[PDB]
Amino acid sequence: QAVQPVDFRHHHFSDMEIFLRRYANEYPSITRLYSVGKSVELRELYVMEISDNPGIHEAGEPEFKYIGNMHGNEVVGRELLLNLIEYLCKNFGTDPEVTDLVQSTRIHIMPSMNPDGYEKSQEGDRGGTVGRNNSNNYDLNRNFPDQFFQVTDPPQPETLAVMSWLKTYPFVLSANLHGGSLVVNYPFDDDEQGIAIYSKSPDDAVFQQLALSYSKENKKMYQGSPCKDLYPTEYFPHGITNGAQWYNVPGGMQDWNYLNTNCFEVTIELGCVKYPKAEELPKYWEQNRRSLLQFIKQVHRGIWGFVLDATDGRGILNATISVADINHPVTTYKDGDYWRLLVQGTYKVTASARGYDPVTKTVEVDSKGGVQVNFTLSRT
Amino acid sequence: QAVQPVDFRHHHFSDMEIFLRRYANEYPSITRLYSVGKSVELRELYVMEISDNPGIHEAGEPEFKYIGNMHGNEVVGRELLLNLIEYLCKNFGTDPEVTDLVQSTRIHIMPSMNPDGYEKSQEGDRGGTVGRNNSNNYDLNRNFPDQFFQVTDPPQPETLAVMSWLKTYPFVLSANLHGGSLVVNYPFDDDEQGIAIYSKSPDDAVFQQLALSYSKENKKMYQGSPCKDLYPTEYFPHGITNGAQWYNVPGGMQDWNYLNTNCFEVTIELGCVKYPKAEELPKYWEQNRRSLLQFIKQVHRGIWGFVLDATDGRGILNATISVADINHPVTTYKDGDYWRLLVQGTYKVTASARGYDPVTKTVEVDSKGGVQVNFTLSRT
Amino acid sequence: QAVQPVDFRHHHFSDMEIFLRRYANEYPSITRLYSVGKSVELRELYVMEISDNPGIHEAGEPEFKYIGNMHGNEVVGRELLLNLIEYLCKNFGTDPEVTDLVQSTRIHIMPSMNPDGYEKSQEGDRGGTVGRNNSNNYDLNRNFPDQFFQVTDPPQPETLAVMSWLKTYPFVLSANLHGGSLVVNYPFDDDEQGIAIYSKSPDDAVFQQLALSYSKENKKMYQGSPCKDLYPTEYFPHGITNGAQWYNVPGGMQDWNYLNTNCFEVTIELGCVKYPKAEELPKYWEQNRRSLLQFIKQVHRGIWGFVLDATDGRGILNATISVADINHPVTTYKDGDYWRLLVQGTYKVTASARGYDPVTKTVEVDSKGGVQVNFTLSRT
Ligand SMILES: *[C@@H]1O[C@H](CO)[C@@H](O[C@@H]2O[C@H](CO)[C@@H](O[C@@H]3O[C@H](CO)[C@@H](O)[C@H](O)[C@@H]3O)[C@H](O)[C@H]2NC(C)=O)[C@H](O)[C@H]1NC(C)=O
Ligand SMILES: *[C@@H]1O[C@H](CO)[C@@H](O[C@@H]2O[C@H](CO)[C@@H](O[C@@H]3O[C@H](CO)[C@@H](O)[C@H](O)[C@@H]3O)[C@H](O)[C@H]2NC(C)=O)[C@H](O)[C@H]1NC(C)=O
Ligand SMILES: *[C@@H]1O[C@H](CO)[C@@H](O[C@@H]2O[C@H](CO)[C@@H](O[C@@H]3O[C@H](CO)[C@@H](O)[C@H](O)[C@@H]3O)[C@H](O)[C@H]2NC(C)=O)[C@H](O)[C@H]1NC(C)=O
Ligand SMILES: *[C@H]1O[C@H](CO)[C@@H](O[C@@H]2O[C@H](CO)[C@@H](O[C@H]3O[C@H](CO)[C@@H](O)[C@H](O)[C@@H]3O)[C@H](O)[C@H]2NC(C)=O)[C@H](O)[C@H]1NC(C)=O
Ligand SMILES: *[C@H]1O[C@H](CO)[C@@H](O[C@@H]2O[C@H](CO)[C@@H](O[C@H]3O[C@H](CO)[C@@H](O)[C@H](O)[C@@H]3O)[C@H](O)[C@H]2NC(C)=O)[C@H](O)[C@H]1NC(C)=O
Ligand SMILES: *[C@H]1O[C@H](CO)[C@@H](O[C@@H]2O[C@H](CO)[C@@H](O[C@H]3O[C@H](CO)[C@@H](O)[C@H](O)[C@@H]3O)[C@H](O)[C@H]2NC(C)=O)[C@H](O)[C@H]1NC(C)=O
Ligand SMILES: *[C@@H]1O[C@H](CO)[C@@H](O[C@@H]2O[C@H](CO)[C@@H](O)[C@H](O)[C@H]2NC(C)=O)[C@H](O)[C@H]1NC(C)=O
Ligand SMILES: *[C@@H]1O[C@H](CO)[C@@H](O[C@@H]2O[C@H](CO)[C@@H](O)[C@H](O)[C@H]2NC(C)=O)[C@H](O)[C@H]1NC(C)=O
Ligand SMILES: *[C@@H]1O[C@H](CO)[C@@H](O[C@@H]2O[C@H](CO)[C@@H](O)[C@H](O)[C@H]2NC(C)=O)[C@H](O)[C@H]1NC(C)=O
Ligand SMILES: [Zn+2]
Ligand SMILES: [Zn+2]
Ligand SMILES: [Zn+2]
Repeated sequence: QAVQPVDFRHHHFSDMEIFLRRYANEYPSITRLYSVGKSVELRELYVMEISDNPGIHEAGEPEFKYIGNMHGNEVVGRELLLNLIEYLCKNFGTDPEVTDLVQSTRIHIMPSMNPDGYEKSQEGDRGGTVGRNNSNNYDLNRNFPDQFFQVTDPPQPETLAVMSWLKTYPFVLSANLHGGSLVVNYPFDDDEQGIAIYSKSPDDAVFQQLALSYSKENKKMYQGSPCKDLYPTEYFPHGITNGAQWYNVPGGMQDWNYLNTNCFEVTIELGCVKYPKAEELPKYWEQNRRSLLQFIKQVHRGIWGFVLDATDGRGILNATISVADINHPVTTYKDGDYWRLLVQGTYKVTASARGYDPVTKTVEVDSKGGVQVNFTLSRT
Repeated sequence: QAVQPVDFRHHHFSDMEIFLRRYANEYPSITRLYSVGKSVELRELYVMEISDNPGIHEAGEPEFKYIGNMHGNEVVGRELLLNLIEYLCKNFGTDPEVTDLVQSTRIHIMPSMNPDGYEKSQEGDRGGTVGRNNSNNYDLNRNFPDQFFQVTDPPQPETLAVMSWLKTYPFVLSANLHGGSLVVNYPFDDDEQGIAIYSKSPDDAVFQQLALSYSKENKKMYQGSPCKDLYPTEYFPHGITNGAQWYNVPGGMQDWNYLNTNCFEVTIELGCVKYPKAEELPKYWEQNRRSLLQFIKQVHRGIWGFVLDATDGRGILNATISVADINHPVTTYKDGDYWRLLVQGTYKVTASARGYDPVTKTVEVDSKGGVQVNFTLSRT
Repeated sequence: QAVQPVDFRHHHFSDMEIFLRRYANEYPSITRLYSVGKSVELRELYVMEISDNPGIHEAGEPEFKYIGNMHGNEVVGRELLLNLIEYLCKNFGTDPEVTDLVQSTRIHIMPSMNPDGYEKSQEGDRGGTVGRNNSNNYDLNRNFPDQFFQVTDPPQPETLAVMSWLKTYPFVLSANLHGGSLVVNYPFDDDEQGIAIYSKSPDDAVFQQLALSYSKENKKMYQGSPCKDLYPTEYFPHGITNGAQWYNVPGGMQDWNYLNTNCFEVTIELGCVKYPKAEELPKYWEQNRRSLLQFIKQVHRGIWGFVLDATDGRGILNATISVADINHPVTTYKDGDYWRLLVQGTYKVTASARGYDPVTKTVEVDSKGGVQVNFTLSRT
């Protein structure tokens, strides 16, 4: 019933700009196209906001983001996100699922974090590196401040642009896309020793759930074998892998998110062939569409609510939501709204807050959707 | 009574940008300035929307567009459209005619489709070609997919940008401007044989009416003699000419419009001197002002209405409006609104529609304005 | 109580763009970021509008503007204005003063009028000139049409961009920032003889008041000695100086404002060290914060009101407000609103107007705020 995309082709900057603007103009009521800075070579770092209320963060509405093409020659991501912009804009109103999604979530899509790199890439490139780095030749996914290793590559404009952006909005869930393998990689990406060993995050459980939500839907990925004849040593049970255990990555964007914002991000490898021929494109969409969809929905699971100031009766800003035995607290936005991803199980959440008295409620998250929980705090 | 323009000078990109932004800022309630892509040399392809409801297509409100400077060295167009942006913004509210126009129509003006070309042009150039082509040196008016000849020049960014744009909005009437002659040229621009012979379009009659509406108002053009001492072989009865009969043009933007959208476009040659000296500029405006005005009004003539779904009671999207013996159907927008240009005479319109049962009403279009006609269709 | 800035560092274009966009996005309800053109090297000439009604000029709401970094290597301004954008956005709502300001005034901030120049500058530069001029090497502050000397340097894009901008909005008060000295310089900047002599403007009194409002608050400036060991010949009583008397400046932007718009502009020299090391930055903010604040408030002092057409009962556009014995009339905006800066004293204002009969009321401006005065004019 829902309308599938049709524009299945590699989109160079010029056309991606065109494509993007066409949708920004054709559905002005659902979209908001903006830039977040400029690549070294001055190419806009475009993002397509898709909400039934473009431009504004409404209270209790979770903010989600997808990022693709961080590595210039890893193209599948870029195209899939365009396919998505289309699919979403086209089915909004007509299709129940899409309409529901665009209404309940504020989706932000950036098809290419490294557009300069893309332009220097070669179609057909399977495992190469030409165009991977940015214009100054640094790995944008080694360019972020790492928690263990101390990054040395100078901060690149695409990096800075994006860091700022991650601070600008209350991003809850996110996924940045790649190519070179088929698996959804989760935190941590590295370890104190800098070796390929499992490096567990406080939120290990949730992450496994998140990664699986996507991999479960991409059939060949779920199988665990990315490409038996190329990289025959790779085997990922159910298509997900802790980053560090696969191989140590210091300076990545994935862990930065987690460690410096409330956002929880996963790295998705869409296939061993980095830059496949344009003909394969539609197949990549058919294989990831349900995945991309199912993944976004996860932004709703867990717990959410507001931290209301008992005397005003209104939201407190930057209150802290702490959970049972998970050492990764979460903060609240301007309307005191908060979102905390968790797995089915019973927890003990505590709303902390400067100048207020902490409250602790026992909450019960189950298999399905998210539970709403409000914390009213008195002063001192 | 109405206020005439004053900024009579050649505007290079920098200043055209400035000029444009000044009006976008001074009259934010009537204007919306946007880009549609970037020239090869990264210059924005600006468009100025002028509606009393900038940014939105309201149902039953016809969408109109003027495009100029496709050929870099053909400057008169560029300037006239700027003069127009001014004239419109300045008289809105004060002047009855302008106010009426901006309210009833959603006008889109693009002063330069080929800004790179412009910059390489020489003032005073009368028949030359320096700056005509785009930055990669292709004739943007030979760059479109032709119905007879099969175009070979690679698609240029300015072309692609514009094609996309023609798809983005429900353009009803349009006119792209030129220099090198004095006549309004209409479809078709070429023929199966690729020779200078009359090549009739299904809408030949309407086109002649449209072309005349403009030429009738430009005195010297209406006379039929563009410039007796330069190109003395040219004689256009009443200042209009079928394109192909004047000379075969394959790949033009004019015919593309017609054949791929609902938009009906005419090519207007504003004078034999492509790049006249800035001093002549005001005279060109005085001679075309009434023309530019009268032409836009044509967007209202003929027939228009909605294709309402009988069970919902609301507009059907992409229904087809077919006319008596004219083989060039028209589609409806998102609110099921449609606009069909026709000449005074009696027709038999049929609203076709997938999943619905066709209706056929006999309509009567007369000398003056347009007739409103709604088609309510039942399902199956 | 109010929140101070934290981002204390030199911001190159890339980061300034990022910084700016972050605030445009984080506080969309209070801000509106736009460009006014592009530097020679195509860098946007950004401006941050900060009003509780971004994008619209509401009637009777005074329009204010701050401009910095006209001279590439004079950096303090650029940074302070960024600090300000922050400070304002961050305290709006929380802080009473800021909230009041953003509500009553439409503030426009341009951190860098000469971004190309900036990029070619050297941190630590104290009195040098590298990066002062624009990309084509002209002094943007000698590039404006002068009232005495006749400017020869070709008009630069940054100049043109800004001139247009000064025409686009009803700017009432303004201040462009500099480095190389510590004093607030006021009109006129030059004289018929082109020498360093006092060149008095019709509004001399008001200007002295305006300049002092700022200098009084910057302690070391108020002292009158900019930097005793560098430029030991400089002594400015109370930190303000008539421009021309300090030294003849023909072609400046400061006097242009006055002479071609209603805007009254002052030139502020923030310190002898043009490009100090990033470490000093916070100190510069601590020393100018109250100044920048107090200065903006001056936009409210004097007299203001509307020129209502007696028969319509609505505002007349471009009426003239003439004062007692001050030869510098003022015009009204679209809602017939006007703002006239004056000093405590008694005046005799006359509302002139084409097609109407002049009225003259005796008004009394005092020490504190501004007085509202409306002029209803009959026709003829
Ligand atoms: C893409 O950019 C990345 C940087 O973000 C480049 O990776 C860097 O490559 C250099 C060159 O080998 C590495 O430095 C070398 O390290 C060895 C081992 O310690 C040392 O012996 C050498 O003297 C030199 O310092 C650097 O570690 C590495 N950085 C990262 C984060 O991997 C990469 O080369 C670029 N890719 C291409 C194709 O140019
Ligand atoms: C501006 O760009 C247009 C292309 O859009 C250029 O026109 C093209 O010019 C070439 C050169 O003559 C033509 O190709 C030649 O055709 C002849 C005749 O068949 C053939 O014998 C030659 O071997 C060659 O292929 C081409 O047909 C023509 N295309 C069009 C659409 O007219 C034009 O040259 C450019 N103008 C300038 C001043 O550079
Ligand atoms: C920055 O740009 C300004 C122009 O806006 C440059 O100032 C100009 O410098 C030239 C060179 O000396 C001056 O012209 C000379 O004037 C003398 C004296 O009359 C004459 O004898 C020479 O033949 C020559 O014409 C010009 O007056 C001056 N303009 C202004 C407004 O000061 C300046 O040089 C540039 N700065 C740097 C570091 O390049
Ligand atoms: C916990 O705190 C939340 C913060 O307000 C609160 O949200 C508020 O919920 C109420 C009731 O659902 C909404 O009521 C508004 O809309 C209804 C109509 O739908 C009107 O009848 C009301 O007068 C009112 O306008 C609020 O819109 C919503 N937010 C605010 C700011 O009021 C949660 O509902 C609270 N409860 C729980 C269990 O979490
Ligand atoms: C054919 O179908 C058109 C599609 O609706 C229809 O347009 C609608 O016309 C009605 C009546 O003119 C308008 O009525 C609205 O505004 C009036 C006040 O001006 C109110 O009293 C009504 O309650 C209503 O809100 C509609 O705005 C207009 N469009 C829609 C969506 O209703 C044509 O009028 C129809 N008739 C013909 C002869 O073509
Ligand atoms: C001189 O002329 C000014 C131009 O109108 C005038 O401004 C108008 O002032 C009135 C009264 O303060 C305002 O009244 C509006 O708002 C109140 C509620 O706050 C309503 O009760 C009224 O019905 C009305 O909607 C106007 O908003 C304001 N502007 C306009 C266009 O009406 C000055 O007040 C006049 N008087 C003086 C002494 O200058
Ligand atoms: C939000 O909350 C934090 C703490 O709840 C506020 O104070 C510090 O913020 C930093 C942010 O990096 C934390 O690392 C510290 O733990 C917090 N406490 C102290 C003593 O510094 C912070 O000011 C608030 N704002 C932001 C943006 O975090
Ligand atoms: C709108 O209508 C057309 C036909 O009414 C829909 O289907 C085809 O659209 C193409 C468009 O190029 C036409 O050439 C065909 O004649 C139509 N029929 C068939 C069997 O293909 C079309 O899907 C609708 N949407 C658009 C954008 O045209
Ligand atoms: C606004 O008012 C002026 C005069 O009140 C109008 O007419 C002339 O405007 C110029 C503007 O440069 C003044 O120098 C003249 O003194 C005015 N009078 C004459 C006889 O020219 C002007 O048209 C109006 N509009 C603007 C933009 O100024
Ligand atoms: Zn990768
Ligand atoms: Zn032409
Ligand atoms: Zn200076």
